[PDB]
Amino acid sequence: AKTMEEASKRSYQFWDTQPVPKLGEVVNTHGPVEPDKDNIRQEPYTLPQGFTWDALDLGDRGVLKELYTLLNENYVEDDDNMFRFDYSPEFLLWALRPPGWLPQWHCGVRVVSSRKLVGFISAIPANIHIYDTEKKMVEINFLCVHKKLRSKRVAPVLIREITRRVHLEGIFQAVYTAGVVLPKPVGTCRYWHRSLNPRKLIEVKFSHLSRNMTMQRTMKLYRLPETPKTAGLRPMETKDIPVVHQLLTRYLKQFHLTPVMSQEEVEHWFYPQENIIDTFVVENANGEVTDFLSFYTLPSTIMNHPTHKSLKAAYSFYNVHTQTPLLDLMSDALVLAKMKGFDVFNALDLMENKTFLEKLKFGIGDGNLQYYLYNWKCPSMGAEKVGLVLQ
Amino acid sequence: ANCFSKPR
Ligand SMILES: CC(C)(COP(=O)(O)OP(=O)(O)OC[C@H]1O[C@@H](n2cnc3c(N)ncnc32)[C@H](O)[C@@H]1OP(=O)(O)O)[C@@H](O)C(=O)NCCC(=O)NCCS
Ligand SMILES: *C(=O)CCCCCCCCCCCCC
Repeated sequence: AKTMEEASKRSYQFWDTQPVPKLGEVVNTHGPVEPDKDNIRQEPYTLPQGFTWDALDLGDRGVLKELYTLLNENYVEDDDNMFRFDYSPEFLLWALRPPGWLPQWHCGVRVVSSRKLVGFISAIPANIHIYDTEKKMVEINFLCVHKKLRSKRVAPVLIREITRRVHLEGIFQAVYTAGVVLPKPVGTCRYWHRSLNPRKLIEVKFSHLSRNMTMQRTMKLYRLPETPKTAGLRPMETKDIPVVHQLLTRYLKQFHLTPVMSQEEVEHWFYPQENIIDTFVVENANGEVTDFLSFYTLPSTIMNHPTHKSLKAAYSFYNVHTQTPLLDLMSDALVLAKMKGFDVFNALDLMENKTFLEKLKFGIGDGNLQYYLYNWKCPSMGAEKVGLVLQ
Repeated sequence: ANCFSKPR
């Protein structure tokens, strides 16, 4: 189920038992669905015979390599099974060890005999602002079951067990995303794509020539300047951590679902790391930082192709403008991505992105990213009010 | 999970 009213056909045997609003129901209230638990299941849920829980120590390079391999071979693919996410091992450290990360929230499943990693789910702590409430939550990501273990209800036990391990730490709400419709999205956002190397994109069938266009026409149309234009643009540095935190916090106040980041969290999520996260700040003639752009690195494997093996994609992160126009800022984001060797630059239609997507020659995608809250009943919102980007 | 999209 990837669209809304084909989700209406479905019954949800697992999600009907969970504290989430029903797919069809109108929500006019704001708050938890069930009470905070004052007694929590002490024992892990039972796994089918021959498998065992195992908290992964990602500080161990071999176990981290095992996690890379699990996701590299079994994680999300497109709607035609032509591309698959290729999260790098050091990207995984970035996404999975932010301030406050806990080792029991890196929840793997192993075969008892071979010790092979065949399942995974993760939680990281996050303070979330939703309408007029700030709640400490977790973000759930990287739910993955090995292809040879699918359709055996391993994913529901993974969800229940990470729920249990989060409950034990006193947290009773969570936020997550998924490309499918479930009960019940608090918001729906659409991916958009800006070709950077249109010939590679067309060759590997990521893109297609538009109506009555040719490869030569397309390459010209998508050409970009070779250097950015915005005055004072430079990579973010340690000295920028306070102003970037200040800039982000105040800009996010206009949306209805946002992170509430500490300054330590701002450092983690934005301080540039090569091939993971790029952040560029605008420092004006006064020495003041007034804007910043950021995008993270998420390549994908190209399946079944003899010469092209990988597609290097950039994902728009958080972009704050207070004196540079957002159109100009994102234009330079495209140029920096091109320079850094990306083949495509992706962005969702959330926050104010719809004001530059069409004008910068983004093409609308076939994928929706649905946003979800666990144990929090509230009215849904349009994508322009979503102010939260996950990995 | 994040989701993989491509131009429609
Ligand atoms: C997603 C994945 C973990 C499902 O594994 P599975 O154990 O074979 O699925 P099962 O048949 O056992 O049961 C699926 C249950 O978990 C739910 N579920 C499926 N995908 C989910 C997701 N990304 N997030 C949260 N819940 C999900 C399903 O809605 C279903 O519950 P339901 O009865 O209400 O429909 C597995 O297919 C996988 O690793 N896919 C590639 C990675 C990925 O996450 N892709 C996105 C899927 S939306
Ligand atoms: C992408 O991989 C997202 C997968 C989300 C799975 C469902 C998570 C539901 C929330 C569980 C934690 C609840 C904590 C109180």
